[PDB]
Amino acid sequence: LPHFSKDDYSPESKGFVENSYLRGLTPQEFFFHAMGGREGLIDTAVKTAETGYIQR
Amino acid sequence: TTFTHCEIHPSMILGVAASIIPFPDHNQSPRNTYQSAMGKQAMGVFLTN
Amino acid sequence: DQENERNISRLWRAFRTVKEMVKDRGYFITQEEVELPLEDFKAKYCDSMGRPQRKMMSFQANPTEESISKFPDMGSLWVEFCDEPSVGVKTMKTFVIHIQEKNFQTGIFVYQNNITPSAMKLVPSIPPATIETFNEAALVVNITHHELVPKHIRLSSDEKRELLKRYRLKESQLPRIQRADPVALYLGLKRGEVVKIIRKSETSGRYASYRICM
Amino acid sequence: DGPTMREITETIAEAKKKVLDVTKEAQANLLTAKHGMTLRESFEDNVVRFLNEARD
Amino acid sequence: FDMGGYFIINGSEKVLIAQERSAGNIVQVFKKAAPSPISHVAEIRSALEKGSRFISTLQVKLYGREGSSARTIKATLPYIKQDIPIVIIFRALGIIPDGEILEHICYDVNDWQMLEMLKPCVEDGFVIQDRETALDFIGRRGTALGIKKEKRIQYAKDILQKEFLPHITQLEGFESRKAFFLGYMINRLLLCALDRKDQDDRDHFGKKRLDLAGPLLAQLFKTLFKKLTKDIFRYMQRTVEEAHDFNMKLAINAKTITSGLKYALATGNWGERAGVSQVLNRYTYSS
Amino acid sequence: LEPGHAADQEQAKLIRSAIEHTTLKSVTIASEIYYDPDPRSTVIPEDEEIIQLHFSLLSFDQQSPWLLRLELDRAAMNDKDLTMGQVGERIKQTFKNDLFVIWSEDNDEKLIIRCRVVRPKSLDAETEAEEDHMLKKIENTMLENITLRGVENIERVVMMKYDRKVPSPTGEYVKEPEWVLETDGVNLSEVMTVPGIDPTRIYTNSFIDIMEVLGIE
Amino acid sequence: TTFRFCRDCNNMLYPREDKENNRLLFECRTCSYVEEAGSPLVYRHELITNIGETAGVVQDIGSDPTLPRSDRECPKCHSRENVFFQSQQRRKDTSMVLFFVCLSCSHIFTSDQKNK
Amino acid sequence: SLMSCISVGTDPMPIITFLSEWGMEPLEDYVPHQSPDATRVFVNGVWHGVHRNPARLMETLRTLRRKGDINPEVSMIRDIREKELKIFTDAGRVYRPL
DNA sequence: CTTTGTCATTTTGCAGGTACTCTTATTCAATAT
RNA sequence: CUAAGAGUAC
DNA sequence: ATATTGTGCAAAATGACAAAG
Ligand SMILES: [Zn+2]
Ligand SMILES: [Zn+2]
Repeated sequence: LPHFSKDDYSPESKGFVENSYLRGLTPQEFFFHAMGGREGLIDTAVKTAETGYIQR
Repeated sequence: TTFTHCEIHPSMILGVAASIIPFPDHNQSPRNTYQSAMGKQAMGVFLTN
Repeated sequence: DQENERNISRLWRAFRTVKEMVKDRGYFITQEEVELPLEDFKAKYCDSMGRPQRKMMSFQANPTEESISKFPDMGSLWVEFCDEPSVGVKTMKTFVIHIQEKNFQTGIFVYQNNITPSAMKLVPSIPPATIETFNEAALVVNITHHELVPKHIRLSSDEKRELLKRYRLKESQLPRIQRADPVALYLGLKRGEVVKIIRKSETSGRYASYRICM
Repeated sequence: DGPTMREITETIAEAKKKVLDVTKEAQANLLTAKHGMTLRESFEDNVVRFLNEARD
Repeated sequence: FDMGGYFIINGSEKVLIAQERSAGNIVQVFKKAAPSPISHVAEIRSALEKGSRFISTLQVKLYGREGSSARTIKATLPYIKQDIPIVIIFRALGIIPDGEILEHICYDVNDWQMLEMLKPCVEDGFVIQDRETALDFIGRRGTALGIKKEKRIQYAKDILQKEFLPHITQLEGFESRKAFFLGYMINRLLLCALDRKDQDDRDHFGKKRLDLAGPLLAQLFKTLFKKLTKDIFRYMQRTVEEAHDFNMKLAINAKTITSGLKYALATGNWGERAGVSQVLNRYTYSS
Repeated sequence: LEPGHAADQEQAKLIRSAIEHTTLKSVTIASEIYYDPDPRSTVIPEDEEIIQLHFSLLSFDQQSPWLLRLELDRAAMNDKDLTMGQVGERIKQTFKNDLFVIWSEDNDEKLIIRCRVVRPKSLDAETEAEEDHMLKKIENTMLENITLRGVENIERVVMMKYDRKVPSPTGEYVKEPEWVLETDGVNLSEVMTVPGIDPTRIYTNSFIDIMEVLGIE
Repeated sequence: TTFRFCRDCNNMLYPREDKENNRLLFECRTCSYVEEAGSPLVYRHELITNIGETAGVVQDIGSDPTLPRSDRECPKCHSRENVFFQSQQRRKDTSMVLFFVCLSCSHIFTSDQKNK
Repeated sequence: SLMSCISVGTDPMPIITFLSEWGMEPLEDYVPHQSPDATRVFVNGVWHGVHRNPARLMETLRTLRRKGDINPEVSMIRDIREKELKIFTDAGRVYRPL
């Protein structure tokens, strides 16, 4: 993200969410979690199509 | 400490539908996506005329 | 000389696998010849200089009593090993005429690297004699000892007829096994012959299948 | 309760310290690559393992 | 509370969805798959806003895998049936000496790796040592196949002036600029092939553009008005050939523009893409 | 591995070296071509010792002045059981007498391989000009076309410690450890015959190879 | 490799064998310009390349606000402040060693240990 | 996003004139050997020339855009490592305020 | 001289299952009877 | 009626 | 005035082509 310096491999830089849902997420953690959820949804769609064809 | 800009507000990264969610940072992201999709199907008053 | 040592070791392993193959085919081979140690093989089939010799390595086998009772139509068998890396047409011709004049119905030719295609065309000789070619590199390891490979037993014509009668099957309704399958080549299967397969099954202890050579 | 939250924070901090130590070793090039993978792959594997066991 | 931003076509509220595309006039270098003989491809989707608005895709390709020895770079010029070697293009534009071409491509004397990777190209084009010769070589490859032997040069010139890198310029006397741009593209490709930079990310949002109502209606109306003016020219030619009188009212068919715009906005299909125009959602204000 | 040598870690290392495919590309740090007018004295000081051994131990009048020099890696020679003698012998075998090859000793600070193309006695008025190109081509193939050790299609081999169930002599089943080899790439026919391994228990993901090697069952 | 160009027609120069003196000689392929070879080396091929890791260093690299800062010792100024970044060679197997530029003297020093 | 906007595009001629006035060396008489450490200036993907003091040029361009002389939609990027300066004024670019 | 295996092209057929709503459009224009 | 397209539910 | 006509796998199949007798 443009909120981090270059070449930052620290856990918070590359998507570690140290806060719980009870505490709430910082904006960077919120975006990274959004990316993870997006990957999940995309995988769901692709998976259902492919598995339907394989099952047939 | 070498900043060149500052975010006006982080909550402005959300869109129109996601800006309705209360405490969106205390939710699992797919739930936010579901609510963003499902609020367009909410029943209200679309126009006063 | 490490190349020579590895070559002679591979040749010994190939010899052991060939003996096992011939014994499994139903011929009379004693278990002692099968388990011949490396030092004995080196003493016997290798010259003083250290180069193994193949001409005296070739041998003959004959059917056992049980095979004769079950298969009263198959006589003696000849196994030959070639010396030169590439087998010429003249050598194959000598082998086939030797097989024909000795009245061997089966002859296994074990070659080093390859066969000239002009020698392949004359491999099918006048029946009932059959010629089978094997590469030494493919015979270094006996595939049938793999735990994935179950037990293959060739059936007699009477057994095949009984099987087809009892299961009401036609020729095409049996599971197939290609006449190039490594186990089929190992057992010398021919088209129309059925092999009974005994398998370790995890639902019932033993399961018997059958495959017809196509 | 408060003591458990404090212990959780301490665990997260210790994991972040271990990640920082591994990062220092990698930056000093003192980290040796696990056989079958590159240096960066081994570093990423170690960091992910540490963070996962920290969350656990 | 109504915010506007939509059209009323036949009493229906129609909204134009912003169409995403890749930006033009940006050099993008991509690694190719192992089976293909080309390892890296540097391409630009050149376009000019104040012109015919036509898309010409130039590609610079590096033949040969990493282990291969004959690594020659070839460019794919428009209206040409073969991938011309880059040095032939450079000599055609007017840069004869090998040193000048290499200077146009590589900007550092110490970067001997790039020079080593670039030697095969000049060895390939060693057989041509003249601008006219290179122009003839390109013209021979010309797919038009309607040019005499002497005018091939001019044909090649035309292709290099009005089809090669249109976004730079359509005029003449800017051969140096186009040669510099080609050297820049080759430099980018070689940087990607020398593992000095990663292949360009196709998903980087700064490399994308959104065509809104403005540009969509712009290109639609450009096509439709070109149709109308072609009709005007055809009518004028017909009436002058037949000696009939000329009338503007019978010349212009306003139904052309009107019906074209109304059809494009009433149904999503944007032409003569789909779903470009959609019925505005009025279930809820946030919707 | 062979049941008697299942736990022998160094035997597993030996097998791993035996089957893993290795090429000069994974060993050579760099390659160069020099102009040495005589194949008796070198214009490079660093490798002078090499020649003043080999030529002293040792024909040379029909050798091209162009020399191909390969600089190898100490770490490459360490993580893989390779030595200068082995690689020199492999190059010599694969290129016959057409290429005179010398190499530095392993204990030397730098690993250097020097090669020269033997000139045929027939005169060549144009091949001399392209000799460099020819050497380049040779160097190219020497980088990838020859194999030092291992069998083809085996990109990388890793060693793992599995724990199987073995019936103990007293009667129970015990958790016996075992050294097992995982391999990227499949060359089942060539791997299965390698001595020291258990030919019976070899297994592969690619059931196509299993079918074409072992049988339909 | 340090290639050189002809000074007559600005074309490439290629190596050539000599018979009278048995020496390497660089020649032009179109105008026949001839000169001596500075070094016997005529071809270099880097399987493992070390250059390009510090590429892009400029006198104003410190003006970049995206680059991270550090207080590590400069072994020419003993100054604290400097900028740092990882290796620029984008090969997937490169090491994670860091490079540092002092904003006062512009000396590039690494965080490696075996090299030191 | 709530504060995201799409540029509508502007004529790049004034910016080209600014660049020419402020020291942008024309591409026609550019010889890389005599100017090795020169920043390449791009406008809408068209390499227009090189500059020898990119820091001052970026400073004055930022000042001009901040006072309204340059249209605010114009985007100006300076890649120090690649020694490049890109300016984009075309339409369709999505931007946000900061 | 003809194989012979071998790569590099060409085809070429496919791409989950139900279900709901709405919107537009059905060849344009010139000629001859 | 037919066709095409768009949006949507699980 | 109106009817009539000017897409990305990935397997299979196929063709071109340096080596072999
Ligand atoms: Zn010259
Ligand atoms: Zn300093």
